[PDB]
Parts: sequence; C-alpha cells; structure tokens
Amino acid sequence: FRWLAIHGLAIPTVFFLGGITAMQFIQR
Amino acid sequence: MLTLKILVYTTVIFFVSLFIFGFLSSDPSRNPNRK
Amino acid sequence: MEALVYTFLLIGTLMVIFFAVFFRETPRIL
Amino acid sequence: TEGTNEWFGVDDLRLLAVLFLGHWAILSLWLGSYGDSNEDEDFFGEIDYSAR
Amino acid sequence: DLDEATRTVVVDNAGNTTVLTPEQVKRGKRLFNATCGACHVGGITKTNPNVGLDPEALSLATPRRDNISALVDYIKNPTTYDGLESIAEVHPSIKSADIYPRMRSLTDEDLYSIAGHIMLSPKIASEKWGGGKIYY
Amino acid sequence: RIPLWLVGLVGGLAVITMLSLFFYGSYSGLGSSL
Amino acid sequence: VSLWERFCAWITSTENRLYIGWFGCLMFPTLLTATSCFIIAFIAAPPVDIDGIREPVAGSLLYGNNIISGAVVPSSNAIGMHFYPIWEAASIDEWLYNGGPYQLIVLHFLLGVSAYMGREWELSYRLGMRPWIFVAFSAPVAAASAVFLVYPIGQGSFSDGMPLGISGTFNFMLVFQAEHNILMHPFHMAGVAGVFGGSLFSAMHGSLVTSSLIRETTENESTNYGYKFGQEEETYNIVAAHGYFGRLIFQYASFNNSRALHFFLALWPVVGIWITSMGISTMAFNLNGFNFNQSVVDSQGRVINTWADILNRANLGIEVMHERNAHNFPLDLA
Amino acid sequence: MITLLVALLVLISLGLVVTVPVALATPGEWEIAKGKFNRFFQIWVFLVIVIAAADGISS
Amino acid sequence: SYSEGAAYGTDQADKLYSPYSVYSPEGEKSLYKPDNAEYLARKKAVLAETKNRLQKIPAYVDKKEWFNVKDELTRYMYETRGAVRSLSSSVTQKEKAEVFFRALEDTYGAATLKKGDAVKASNDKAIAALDAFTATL
Amino acid sequence: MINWQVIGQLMSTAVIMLAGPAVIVLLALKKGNL
Amino acid sequence: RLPEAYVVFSPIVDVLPIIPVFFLLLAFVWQAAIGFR
Amino acid sequence: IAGRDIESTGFAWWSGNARLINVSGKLLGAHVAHAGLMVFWAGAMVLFEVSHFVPEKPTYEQGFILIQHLATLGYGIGPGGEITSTVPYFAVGVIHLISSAILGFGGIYHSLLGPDTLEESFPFFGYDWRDKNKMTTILGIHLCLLGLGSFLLVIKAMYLGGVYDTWAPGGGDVRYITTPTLNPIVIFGYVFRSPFGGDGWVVSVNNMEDVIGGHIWVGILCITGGIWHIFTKPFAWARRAFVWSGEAYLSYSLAAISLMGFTAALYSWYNNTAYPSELYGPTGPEASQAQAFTFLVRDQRLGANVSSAQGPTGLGKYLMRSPSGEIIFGGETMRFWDLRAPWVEPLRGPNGLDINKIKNDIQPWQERRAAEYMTHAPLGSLNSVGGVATEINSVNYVSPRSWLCCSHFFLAFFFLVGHWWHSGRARAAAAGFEKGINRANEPVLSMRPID
Ligand code: CLA
Ligand code: CLA
Ligand code: CLA
Ligand code: CLA
Ligand code: CLA
Ligand code: CLA
Ligand SMILES: CC1=C(/C=C/C(C)=C/C=C/C(C)=C/C=C/C=C(C)/C=C/C=C(C)/C=C/C2=C(C)CCCC2(C)C)C(C)(C)CCC1
Ligand SMILES: CC1=C(/C=C/C(C)=C/C=C/C(C)=C/C=C/C=C(C)/C=C/C=C(C)/C=C/C2=C(C)CCCC2(C)C)C(C)(C)CCC1
Ligand code: OEX
Ligand SMILES: [Fe+2]
Repeated sequence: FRWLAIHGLAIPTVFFLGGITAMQFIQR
Repeated sequence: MLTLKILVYTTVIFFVSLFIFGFLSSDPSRNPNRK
Repeated sequence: MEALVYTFLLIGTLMVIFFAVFFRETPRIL
Repeated sequence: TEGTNEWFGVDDLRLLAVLFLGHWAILSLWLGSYGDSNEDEDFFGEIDYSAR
Repeated sequence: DLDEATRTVVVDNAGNTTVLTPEQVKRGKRLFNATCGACHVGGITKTNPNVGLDPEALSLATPRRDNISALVDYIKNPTTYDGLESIAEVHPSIKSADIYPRMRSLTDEDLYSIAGHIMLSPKIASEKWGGGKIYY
Repeated sequence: RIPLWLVGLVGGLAVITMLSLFFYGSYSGLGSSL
Repeated sequence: VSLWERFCAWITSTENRLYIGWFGCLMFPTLLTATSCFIIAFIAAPPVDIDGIREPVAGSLLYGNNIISGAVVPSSNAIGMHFYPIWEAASIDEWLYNGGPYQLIVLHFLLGVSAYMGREWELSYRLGMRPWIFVAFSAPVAAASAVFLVYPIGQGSFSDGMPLGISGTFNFMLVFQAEHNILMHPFHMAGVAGVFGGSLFSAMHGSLVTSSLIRETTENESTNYGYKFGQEEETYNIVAAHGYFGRLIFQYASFNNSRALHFFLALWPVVGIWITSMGISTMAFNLNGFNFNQSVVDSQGRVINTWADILNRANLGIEVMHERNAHNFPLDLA
Repeated sequence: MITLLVALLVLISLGLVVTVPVALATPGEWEIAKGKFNRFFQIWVFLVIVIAAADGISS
Repeated sequence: SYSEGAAYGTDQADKLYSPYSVYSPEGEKSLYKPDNAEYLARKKAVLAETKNRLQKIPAYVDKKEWFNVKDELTRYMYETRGAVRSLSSSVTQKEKAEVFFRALEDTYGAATLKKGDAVKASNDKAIAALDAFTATL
Repeated sequence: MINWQVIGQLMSTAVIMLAGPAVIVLLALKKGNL
Repeated sequence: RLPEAYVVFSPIVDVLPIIPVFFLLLAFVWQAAIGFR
Repeated sequence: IAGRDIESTGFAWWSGNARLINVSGKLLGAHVAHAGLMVFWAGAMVLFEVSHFVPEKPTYEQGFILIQHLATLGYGIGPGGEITSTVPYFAVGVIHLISSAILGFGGIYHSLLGPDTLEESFPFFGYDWRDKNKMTTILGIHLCLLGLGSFLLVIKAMYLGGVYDTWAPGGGDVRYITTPTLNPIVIFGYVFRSPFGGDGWVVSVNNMEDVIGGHIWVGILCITGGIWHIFTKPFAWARRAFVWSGEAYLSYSLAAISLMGFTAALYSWYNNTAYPSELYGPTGPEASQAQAFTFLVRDQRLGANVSSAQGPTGLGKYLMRSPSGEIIFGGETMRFWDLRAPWVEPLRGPNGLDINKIKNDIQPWQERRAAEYMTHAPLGSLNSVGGVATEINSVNYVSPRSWLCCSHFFLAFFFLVGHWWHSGRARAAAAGFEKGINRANEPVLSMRPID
C-alpha cells in the first residue's frame, strides 16, 4: 500500500517546515 | 576620411532603400496561399 | 613561423564549411 | 569633429546629394510598377491581392 | 554574550569608563548607518581615507577623540585633524546643521548612542573596524 | 465532496503565508545583519 | 513586366539556393563586412590601447598570439561611448591604435544578426510555415546585444564591452564577477537552469526517440537508414517511449502529446536565456546581484563567516587586480 | 471629523466590492435592483466631496 | 530585542516621527534650534556678497567673455535662493523676492543668447531688487 | 506597547486577500455567470 | 507621513500597492472555479 | 457560456483574452479596466510614498520613484531639491485613486453588462478592424488628446506655477519658462542626432527651454496629425504595406512602445535636466566625476600643484586632456568627459575646466555636493545594500535611477518580443496558415527541386 510511499516523504517535510518557521523568529 | 565617407552613405542608403521599398512592394500578398 | 599553422587551420576549416553548404548531398523524395 | 550635433552626420554639403540620390534612385524603380496606379481602389480584406 | 564588561566604554578625557544600556547599542547602530554610515561605513572614510574611525586614528588627533565626550564634542564642533580650524561647513554637524537636513532632529542621547557605536565597535570587531577591504 | 479549486485556493494561500514568512526573516532575526 | 517587379520576384524567390529576402538586403552586406574585417583584425592587427593609458594590448596572430589568447580588442577608454568610424579618425593608423575595428565589427554584427532574425521570419511566411522560429532566435540575439551593446551603454564605454576572442571572454566574465556578483544574481541562476535543463531535455528527448525506433534495417547496415526521406509513416513507437518514462518517474509526469512535448523543448531554454540576458542588462546599470556579506552575526556582534564571505574574498581578489593601472581613486565607479 | 468620515468612506467601499460584481455577474440582479445600488453610489460620491470640503476648511 | 526588524515602536523609548523612520521629530530636547543668530548671520552674509558678486557682471560684458557671466551667477550665487527664501518671513517680503529672481533669470537668459545690453539692463534690475530686499528685512 | 502597526497590517492584508475570492465564492454559491 | 487627519489609516495604505498583483491572481482563481472552461 | 469555452472559439483558457478580438463591448471594458489599474497603482503608490516620507534623509535616499516626478513639475519642492510640504503629494495620490474607482466601474460595467458588439446599437463607437476609415478616426481622436496633454506641460511651465529647473541661475528652483525655444533647427536638431556618445540622440536635452519648447512642437504635430488622420484615409502605398486586422494593430503599438520603453530607461541613466540630481540622485556619469573632483579638492589643500601632478600611467592624475582637446578629469573617469552638471558647470570655460578657476574659485557647496554624490553613487544590489558588489552590509541604498533603468529597460525588451509574437501571428492570420500546413496542399511540394 502506497501510504508508506508518500508519507515517507511528507511526514518529514511538514516536520522540517515546523522548524523553518520557528527559525524566522529566533534572534541573537 | 571624407572620400571614404561619401562611399559609405551611398552603400547604406542603397540597401536601406531596397529594404524600405521592398516591404512597400505589396509584400503581404507574397505568400503561398494566393498570388 | 608559428602563426602560419594557426592561419592554415582557420582557413582550412572555412573550406570544409564552404563545401558542406554548396556541395551537399541533396536529399530527394523517392 | 565627432561630437557635433549635425543632422544624420551630414558634415559636408556633398553628403546630401548622396542621400537624395539613393532614396530617389530606388523610389523611381519602385514607381515604375507600384506608382501610377489607382489611388482610389479599396478592399474590405485584411490584405490586398490587387495586382503586380 | 553582550557582557557589561564589553559594553563598558571610556567616557571622558581623564579616562572614566561607563557602561552602555542595551537600547544605546541598538539605536546606536540604526542611527549610525542612517546618518553617518554613508561615508563612515565600517570605520573607513570614503571621501578622505587618511582620517578614519580607527581607535588608533581617533587617538592621534590633536584633541584626543577616543572618548564619548570627545566624539560628541566633534559632532557639535568639527575641527580638523590637527584641530586648528573648523570644517563644520563641509562636515555634517550641529553647528552647521542648516545645510545638512539630516541633523536637524538629534537629541543629546542620540549623539550619545552614535558615539557609543563608534567606540564600542572596535571592541566587538578588533580589526574589521576601519581596516579597509583587506579585513572584510 | 469538496470542490477542487477551493482546495488549491486554501493551500495556495497557505504557501504564500509560508514563503512571505521566509522573506520576512531575511530582514529580522538571524541572518539579517541587524 | 517592370524592372522592379522582375527584381522583387527574384529577391523573394524561394527557388534560390539561399533565400535572400528583404532582410538579406541588409543582412548580407552587414555580416560580410563584419566577417571580412574580423578575419583581418584577428590575424593582422596592431596592438590597441584599451585602458586609455597608452599601454597597447596585443590581440592578433602576427603579434605573437594563438587561437586562445588572440582577440579583437575593444576600443579605448579614451573614446568611451563616442562613435568612432574610419572617416572620423584622420588616418587608419590612428584608427587601429584606439580600438578601431571593435566598433566596425560589432555594429555591423548586431545589424546583421537582427536581420538574420527577421530573415528567418520572412522565409517562414513565403513557405506557409507558422512563423515563430525567429522568436526562439531572439534569445541569443538578446544575449549578444547584452554584452556588446547594452553593457557598454550602461557602463559608458565600449572598453567594458566584451573582447572578441577566447581568453578575452574569460577576462570579461571574471571582471564582471568582481564588479557585479553575477552568480548570486537570480537571472544567471535562471539560465543555468535554462541550459542545464536545456541539455537535459535535449538528451532526454533524443534518447527516448532513439530507444523506441521501429525495425526497418538489418544488423549489418546503419540504424539511420530505416528512415526514408519524406515518408509519411511514423518512425518510432511513441506509445512505447511514453510507457517507459511513465514508469521511470511516474505516470502523470509524462507528455503523451508530442506537440506539447516539442513545445516544452522550445520554452525552457529560450525563456531561460531571455531572463539571463536581462540579467546582464540590469547589471549593466549597476543593479548588482545579492550581497550577503557580514549577514550572520552572533549575539556579541562579531561577524560569523558564511559561504558568501568566502565568495566575497574571491571577488575582492579580482576587484583589486582588474585594470591594475587604470584606476587612480578608491572606488571603481566604472 | 475627517477621521470619522474617511472611516465611513472605507467601510462603504468594503460593502460595494463584495456586492457590486455579485450584482453584475448574476443574470438579473442589476436590472431587478439598481435603484437600491444607485443610492449607494450617490452616497459614496457625496462623501468624497464632504471630505474634500472638510479638508480645505481645516487647512 | 537586538535583531528584531519590525519593532516599529516597542523598541525605543522616545516617540518617533513615524513608524517608518529612525529619527525623532522636530520637537523639544533637540540640539538644532533654528532661532539661533549664527544661522541668521550665515544667511545674511551670502546676501551681502551676492551684491559684490553681481557688480563684477558688467566687467565681463564690457569684455567679450560670455562664459564668465553665465557661471558667476551660479558659482557663488548658488547659495542665494536657499537664503533669500528663508529670510522671507512676512507677506510683502515674500513677493519682493520673485521680483529679484525674474530680474536675475533674465540676466542668465540673455547671457546664453549673448545680448550685451539685456545683461546690463537686467543687472541694474537686480542690484535695485536686492536693495529692496535687504533694506526691509 | 503592543505593536499596533503589524497588527494593523496583518489584518488589513487578510481583509483584502479574503475579499477577492469572496467575490468568486459568492458567485459560485449563486450559480451566476462565472 | 500622511497628514494628521489621515495618520490613522497608515496600515491600510501600506497594503494598497500590492492589490494590483492580486488581480493577476484573481484571474487564475476565477479560471479554477469555472473549471478552466 | 457560448463565446467562453474552447468549443465555441478555439482558444484555450490561458490565451483567453484572445476571445475578445471580435467582440467590441467586452474588449472596451477590458481596456478601461486595465486603465483603471494603471491609475489605481499610481494613486496607491504615492500614498505609500507619502506615509513613509521622512524630512531628514534626502529624496533619493528614501527610495521613491513617483513623488520625484511631481517635484520636477514643482509641487512641494523648495530651492536646491529640498522637498518642503508633502501636502500636495497627498492630493495628487487621491485624485489618481478615487478616479480609478470610476474607471473601475466602467471596466466592470462595459465588460459584464455592456453589449458584446457596439456596432449593432452604437454606430459611432462600433467598429470593425478591417475598416480603414474608422481606424484612422480612432487614431485621430486619440491623437488630439496627446496633443492637448502635451500643452498641459507647456501651460503649467509658463503660466501655472512653473517647473523645477536645476539649471536655474542662483540654484535649482521652480522657474517660469518665460521664453521657450521654438527653433525647428534646434528642436528637431535633437531628433536627428547620433545616438552614440557625445551626441546622445534625444537624451541630451540640457535645459528646460528645449524641454518646454519641445513639448510645444509635439502638441503642434499631434494635433495637425490628429486632424490629418480624422479627415483623410490611408494612401495607396499605405494600404499595400500593412495588415488591416485586429492583432496587427497591437503589434504595431508593441514595437513603438518598446521604443519609448528603452528611451525612458536611458533618460533616467544619463539625463540630469528632466531628472534632477537633487531628486533622483546622481547619474552614472555624475558620480564618476564627483569622485575625481573630491580628491582634487583634497590634495589641493596639501599644497600640491594638481595640473602638473604626473599620474602613475604618465597621464594626468587629476587634470588631463580629452581626445577633442578639452581639460577633463583623469582616471577611469576620462570616459565620462561629457558630464554637464550644475555643480561642475561653474568651473567650465571655452577650453574646459579652467585651471585658474580651480586654483582659486572652488565653492564649499560644490564640496558638499561632490562628497554627497560620491557616497550615493548609483551602485547597488537586489537586497538593497549600496556600494560596490563587494561592499559589506551596512548601508541601505539603491539609486532610483538604477530601478528605472533596469525595470523599464527590462520590460522594453519583452515588448519587443511582443512585436515579434503578435505580428508573426497577425501576418499569418491574414494569410490563412496560422493553424498549420494543409495536408492536402503542401506548398513545398509544388516548388522546384531542392538543390
Ligand atoms: C469637491 C470638490 C473639490 C475638489 C476637487 C478640491 C480639490 C482641491 N482643493 Mg479644495 N475645497 C473644496 C472642494 C474641493 N477641493 C471645498 C468645498 C472647499 C471649501 C469651500 C475647499 C477649500 C479648499 C481650500 C481652502 C484649499 C483647497 C485646496 C485644494 C487642492 C489641494 C491641492 C493643493 O495643495 O494645490 C496644489 C495643486 C495640486 C497639487 C494639483 C493637484 C491636482 C493634480 C493635477 C492631480 C489631478 C490628476 C488627474 C485629474 C487624476 C487622473 C484622473 C484620470 C483617471 C481621469 C485640491 C486641488 C487647496 C488649494 O487649492 O491650494 C492651492 C487649499 O488650500 N480646497
Ligand atoms: C499590451 C500588450 C499586449 C496585449 C494587449 C496582448 C494581448 C494578447 N496576447 Mg500578448 N504579448 C505581449 C503583449 C500583449 N499581449 C508581450 C509583450 C508578449 C511577449 C512576452 C506577448 C506574448 C504573447 C504570447 C506568447 C501569446 C500572447 C497572447 C495574447 C492574447 C491573449 C492573452 C492571454 O490570454 O494572456 C493571459 C495571461 C496569462 C496567462 C498570464 C501569463 C503569465 C505571465 C507571464 C505571468 C506574469 C509574471 C509576473 C507575475 C509579472 C511580470 C513581472 C515583470 C513585469 C517584471 C491577447 C490578444 C496569446 C495569443 O497568441 O493569442 C492570440 C499567446 O499565446 N501574447
Ligand atoms: C488585465 C486583466 C484582465 C482583464 C481586465 C480581463 C477582462 C476580461 N476577461 Mg480575462 N484573463 C486575464 C486578465 C484579464 N481579463 C488573464 C490574466 C487570464 C488568464 C488566466 C484571463 C483569461 C480569461 C478567459 C479564459 C476569459 C476571459 C474573459 C474576459 C472578459 C469577460 C469576463 C466575463 O464576462 O466573465 C465574467 C467574469 C467574472 C464573473 C469575474 C468576476 C470578478 C470580478 C469582476 C472582480 C471585481 C473585483 C473588483 C475589485 C471590483 C471593483 C468594483 C467597482 C465597483 C469598484 C473580460 C473583458 C472571457 C472572455 O473572453 O469573454 C468573452 C474568457 O473566456 N479572461
Ligand atoms: C474610453 C472609455 C469609454 C468608452 C468609449 C465608453 C463608451 C460607451 N459607454 Mg461607457 N463608461 C466608461 C468609459 C467608456 N464608455 C466609464 C469609465 C464608465 C464609468 C463611469 C462608464 C459607464 C457607462 C454606463 C453606465 C453606460 C455607458 C454607456 C456607454 C455607451 C454609450 C455612451 C453614451 O451615451 O455616449 C454619450 C455620452 C456622453 C456624451 C456623456 C459624456 C460625459 C463624460 C463625462 C465626458 C468625458 C469627459 C472627458 C472626455 C474625460 C476626461 C478624462 C480623461 C483624461 C480620462 C458607449 C459605447 C451606456 C451604454 O452602453 O448603454 C447601455 C451606459 O449605460 N458607460
Ligand atoms: C501615434 C502616431 C501616429 C500613427 C500611428 C500614425 C499612423 C499612420 N500615419 Mg500618421 N501622422 C501622425 C501620427 C501618427 N500617424 C502625426 C503626428 C502626423 C503629423 C506630422 C502624421 C502625418 C502623416 C502623414 C502625412 C501620413 C501619415 C500616414 C500614416 C499611416 C502609416 C504611414 C507610416 O507610418 O509611415 C512611416 C513613414 C515614415 C516614418 C517616413 C515617411 C517619409 C515620407 C513618406 C517622405 C515623403 C515626404 C513627406 C511629404 C513628409 C515630409 C517629411 C520628411 C520625411 C521629408 C498610418 C495610418 C500616411 C498615410 O497613409 O496618410 C493617411 C501619410 O501619408 N501620417
Ligand atoms: C509594471 C507596470 C509599470 C509601472 C508600475 C511603471 C511605472 C512607471 N513608469 Mg512605466 N512602463 C511600463 C510599465 C510600468 N511602468 C511599460 C510596460 C512600458 C512600456 C515599455 C513603460 C513605459 C514607460 C515610459 C515610456 C515612461 C514610464 C515612466 C514611468 C514612471 C512614471 C509614471 C508616469 O510617467 O506616468 C505617466 C502618466 C501618464 C502618461 C498619464 C497622463 C499624464 C498627464 C499627461 C500629465 C499632465 C501633467 C500636468 C503638468 C498636470 C498639470 C495639471 C494642471 C493643469 C491643473 C513610473 C515609475 C516614465 C518615467 O519616469 O520614465 C523613467 C516614462 O517616461 N513608463
Ligand atoms: C481600494 C481600496 C479597498 C479595496 C480593496 C480591494 C477590494 C482589493 C481587492 C483585492 C482582491 C481582488 C484580492 C484578490 C485576492 C486573491 C487571492 C490572494 C488569490 C490567490 C490564490 C492563489 C494564488 C491560488 C491560486 C490557484 C488556484 C485557485 C488553483 C490553480 C492554481 C493556483 C495555485 C494558481 C479598500 C476597501 C480596502 C479600502 C481602501 C481602498
Ligand atoms: C518633447 C521634447 C522634444 C521633442 C520631441 C520631438 C520633436 C520628437 C519627434 C519625434 C519624431 C519625429 C519621431 C519619429 C519617429 C519615426 C519613426 C520611429 C519611424 C518609424 C517607421 C517605421 C516603423 C516604418 C516601417 C516600415 C518600413 C521600414 C518598411 C515598410 C513597412 C513599414 C512602413 C512598416 C525634444 C527633442 C526637443 C527635447 C525633449 C523634449
Ligand atoms: O574599463 Mn574595463 O573595467 Ca568596467 O570597472 Mn571601471 O571600467 Mn574599467 O575599471 Mn573596472
Ligand atoms: Fe523530437
């Protein structure tokens, strides 16, 4: 079943974008 | 040096006038559709 | 003496360009 | 004299007679066919196929 | 890591040292780039490269210019490098601030923070400040 | 059933809220040279 | 019947060997003069003051060069943007010293290439073709006019124009890097993607046709002789190459339409070179690429280096060394 | 009073743009009701003159 | 906070001219006070030298040098319009200055056209017009 | 000191960016001439 | 900045030049809702 | 739905406004809606440019492009390029904003409720593209407006307030144009110059008397030629050369608008008369000369003879001689020896830079100007940090000249591509083969052998 094919690529991608939005608000 | 210069304006507006009066020579009608 | 070889390579290249355009094997249908 | 503000780069008077005899020598060729035609003949096309 | 020992800068000609509050170092950068930084970017002077904002070059001026009280002195009255005559007519100042529209609205604390930035920047970047393009 | 153009609209403006958020933090925070 | 109609019938005849056309009336005299002056100026031409400092740079073969180092040198810094023909030079020796033939070649080149482009339109009109091959040729015409015409305009001199040579090209590219930072500019980025993508889809389309050829030859003769010229049968199974690429990546990423496929091959490079040639154009007027130098700092305020700071120190090396005698003042305004 | 009328001028132009192309793209809504809408144009134009009046008086 | 870019007003303690600025307004506690005499004495000094730069005008028109008269009224006299507009405070003082300018713009408009009397006529319309300016205020 | 400017800008884009598709969404519900 | 009777609307004015870009995107949203037909 | 799908027309959704060629009401509503957007931007941008205005920084450091066009007209500008008021800039941005709501309503009325073709109901406004009497009338009506719009510059520069002359004697100020230049040897002198260096075809107009005197002749031509094309009909040679169709007129404009696109992008780089350096910042040529003049002043104070100061190459370090003989500045700045600027023209002579006037008469406003134009040279980056390409990130400046010369120049190539696309199609749509080659009748097969 193809739920292992997409979500090996999409479950990381949303997790890293949760971090890239947090790094916009980090300052010195 | 003013003898060469005369020779260039002959050659330019010879071919520029062939260009200008080329497309005035009913140039859209020269197609393979008709005439 | 050295630049004589470079000139011969350049005009020799322009010869085979001339023969390829005008003496080309003209393709024919049937 | 390069940066002079002269029309078409015409520095001397002799260069004019070059320009006038260039446009006119081909104009007179052009009038030999497309000149002396009817200037009052229209069409409702996008493109005219009138004559030579 | 802006420790208060690093923010502590020299304030008078005698040699007393006071500290800069963290709004002084922040307004000190925004005002310096907006006002002074067109020519004094990074400590070098574009229009006269001999007279820089180096801590060596500020010290060798005939009035010593390293202090905060000496720099705000220069802003309200800019003499030359040997301090004999005034160049207020050509350097932007407070005395000649009718010609320069950029300095018609500056308070005492605003020059206190701009001069704070000129003094605290060689302590942050030791060799980049006024070192030219070699130390970019 | 949801119309497909509503799905591309909401996700499409969601990307704009993600992209313009990234061009925001080029001028603020880290990497802004402030 | 008239002499002009018998001349218009010949000059627009497709029955000529090479179609001349009305653009060939100013393509052929322009490009043969750009050619015949280039061959002489590349082989036998004396050195040229390019920096305007009376230090003449040799560029021709008779003055000790080769194919790589020899180049038609751009005109002087002393002239700059001024029009400098032969008759405004008081001798040919004064013309060849100050960078004469660079302006004669380039100005007859850009007229002849902009007329070669309109000539590709004209024959498409007289042959019944849909017209737009000449729009695809606008992309190298945009790029030729960017480095020979537009960049000397915004920098105010033909001396910053591109040297007509091979080593002169890399003198042009490196000095353009230090002064304008082209690699960080997003329009060189959009045309590296245009030619890496262009050479991809070239070799990707050319392989899937050659993969799916139909048996028409034997194993002794050549593969190419299974195509007779002017035949009406299709020479490759296009359903086969669609099912291959439909499994090589996935199904929905494959063009079954061969017309939309052969359009995407024309879109991607040409749009990539239109955008790139308007990178040189907007950097001709000193709107440079990105500059992220000293952008990352710690909380103390010390500059933390990035890859752009390492790239900056490569730009500072070329900036302090290009035209090592021409400068007198601390900022390269030109 | 200028800050009160311009704030009333913006809120009407919010109310029009949501409703006027809806009133036109519908096959009959503009013909059935435009004398309702024509008041809102005449109110909207009248506010621009009132604000232009109040700006010249105040300067 | 140190690297906050869009802190328009929460950062600083003093009120700014606008959120899109760095500078404080022209209100109190400023170091530039425009009522000072040395700003008035600077603007008055260029008005005095302007008459001295304007009496050298006919010496070049008595000679043949038209390039020196076109720029004598722009070399030093560039700082005039900044001062005479600034010294013009009252009502009738203001519409006295455009009498001086229109008389001065015809000196430059005649120097480019190389008219000898039209410079010498309009020069006397300028010395008499700055006489009207300085004597009032 | 609650940063009224950014609160004003982010609401006023979201009013305007949602006033555009609301012209279309109100037409799709109405089944008018799109 | 704006005159004193208009300093209130300084956030709304900042959005206003962006709005012509939103008409370009309004065409595609309208083509999506019509079903590209 | 008929007329709005590919089954009825034959055009896809992406080439969807090509369905508007042979309807006239939908096409009119489209041209008045895009005119509603051109207005709307200019009103909303100036309000954006007013709300971010600060009196401290100069007019060009703050990065504006539209409130510097109105300062050339003379609104709110003081002497020396000092913007004073900024209440009249608010007034202009509202009239170009309210009016777009009216032009907006014409675009939403004429294209959603207006009749599809005007030729049925409204015989004055209705037309056909193949008609040649009507199209010269539409050209004629819309040429007399461009004549009248050119006199509004002339009325405003002679009667209503005046315009900003940067060459005005005594300093740059709002000056009434009293005596404009009406000499056709001078006014059409510009139009027939060389476009190269030194002549500089139409960019090189160097005083406001030729500008305002020139916009008179434009109003004379555009009215007489407006009346010419209303009355007359295209001649025999003009009917044979053109394609009288809908898209062909569009590709005629796109060629000419690209001519205007490059030229406005080259005004902004070189011209310092229509675009004063007090407002738009120093030009490319001007900031190269201001550097050499600043270090001229710097080393003259060190007691150095700057005329005899031998340069490192053997040329003049400070003063050298141009290839026409004039005394100029030396360096890489020898290429920009045609730089005519209001702060350097006080030091000119017949020969050039007068050495006696450099040794004695340098005024401190010129030193304040050349130091200002050195540090604000038009050299920038896309993230808006100034200086050279290797400058560190501290300043925030890109010149408004470099935004105009890189964006209108950017567009002016793509509109030259619009002349190539839309005229290739229109010439082939007139001939019939824009859809492809006929399989039954191929024109190549009925030709000679190939050779
Ligand atoms: C409703 C009508 C109306 C209109 C249109 C105006 C308009 C204006 N008033 Mg006004 N006013 C009005 C009613 C109106 N007022 C009323 C009822 C009163 C009370 C009796 C006043 C009292 C008043 C005073 C006391 C003053 C004004 C002033 C002004 C001007 C401000 C600009 C300026 O400083 O001048 C300088 C001029 C300009 C900046 C030119 C602005 C116009 C340009 C050309 C933009 C137009 C472009 C174009 C039309 C737009 C494109 C649209 C196109 C798509 C069709 C402006 C033109 C001031 C004035 O005139 O001072 C000079 C002023 O002091 N008003
Ligand atoms: C004012 C000038 C003008 C006018 C009225 C038209 C009008 C038309 N064009 Mg034409 N065109 C123009 C200029 C113009 N064009 C230019 C300058 C070019 C060269 C780029 C073209 C190239 C062109 C092509 C290649 C085609 C047309 C087509 C058409 C027809 C349908 C257009 C359509 O549905 O597009 C709808 C619009 C879109 C789908 C959007 C396109 C995507 C753009 C590029 C995105 C915008 C990018 C960015 C956000 C904004 C640009 C940034 C930049 C300004 C810095 C219509 C007759 C079509 C045709 O032939 O019909 C007969 C067609 O196939 N045009
Ligand atoms: C400059 C932008 C512009 C403009 C003015 C137009 C205008 C038009 N297009 Mg069009 N188009 C554009 C860009 C544009 N297009 C682009 C970029 C594309 C490519 C995606 C297309 C693709 C396209 C297609 C495929 C078709 C059109 C069609 C049409 C015409 C009729 C639309 C209609 O009746 O449907 C009804 C329209 C709607 C229901 C849309 C409602 C949206 C409303 C009007 C928005 C109003 C918002 C505004 C802020 C309100 C102001 C109100 C005022 C009171 C203040 C109309 C003239 C059609 C045509 O050819 O007609 C024959 C058609 O088939 N267009
Ligand atoms: C160039 C733009 C343009 C053109 C050609 C038309 C053309 C037309 N419109 Mg239209 N319209 C436009 C813009 C335009 N409109 C705008 C902007 C709006 C919004 C206000 C409208 C709103 C509108 C409505 C509501 C109606 C029309 C109607 C009509 C048709 C008949 C008009 C009539 O009775 O004529 C004769 C009319 C007059 C002589 C009155 C003219 C008065 C104006 C103010 C004179 C203009 C002054 C000046 C020239 C403009 C200067 C500003 C400029 C610099 C921008 C006609 C085809 C009618 C129609 O089709 O019937 C169903 C109709 O009902 N139009
Ligand atoms: C928006 C501008 C605009 C546009 C698009 C047009 C469009 C057109 N005009 Mg028009 N025109 C305009 C403004 C405009 N006009 C103005 C302002 C004037 C007043 C000067 C004229 C005067 C005018 C005349 C007198 C004629 C046209 C003609 C034409 C048609 C195309 C011819 C052409 O472009 O040849 C481009 C050709 C050139 C740029 C060079 C032509 C050189 C001429 C033929 C040499 C003969 C000398 C002649 C007497 C002029 C003396 C000047 C000099 C060359 C010696 C076309 C309908 C022709 C037509 O068909 O009339 C209805 C025509 O005969 N126009
Ligand atoms: C993306 C769209 C876009 C945008 C935002 C701009 C933006 C701009 N363009 Mg532009 N341009 C564009 C696309 C764009 N361009 C394209 C695609 C082209 C074709 C290649 C051009 C070609 C172009 C030219 C040729 C020029 C500009 C110019 C300008 C600038 C000033 C606008 C102007 O002159 O108004 C023009 C407004 C009108 C024509 C409307 C009529 C105005 C009337 C006549 C004014 C009357 C004034 C009068 C004195 C007032 C007195 C009133 C009193 C009597 C009461 C501005 C930055 C100008 C500029 O500054 O160049 C650097 C310029 O010369 N553009
Ligand atoms: C003037 C004014 C006003 C008004 C405004 C307006 C009304 C505006 C409009 C605007 C608009 C009009 C908007 C629009 C928007 C839109 C959007 C934002 C969209 C987007 C989206 C996206 C982008 C998506 C898309 C897509 C799809 C859907 C599918 C396919 C694909 C794609 C992805 C493309 C007001 C009142 C405020 C007041 C002030 C003034
Ligand atoms: C404002 C001003 C001015 C004025 C202006 C003028 C006066 C103008 C003129 C203008 C003009 C006077 C222009 C002209 C143009 C022209 C053109 C540009 C042409 C074109 C043509 C064409 C396009 C053609 C084509 C063709 C051919 C070639 C062949 C056949 C076909 C045809 C016909 C199509 C001055 C300078 C003082 C200064 C500044 C200000
Ligand atoms: O000539 Mn060729 O390279 Ca363009 O930067 Mn400036 O100028 Mn020169 O130096 Mn660097
Ligand atoms: Fe293929």
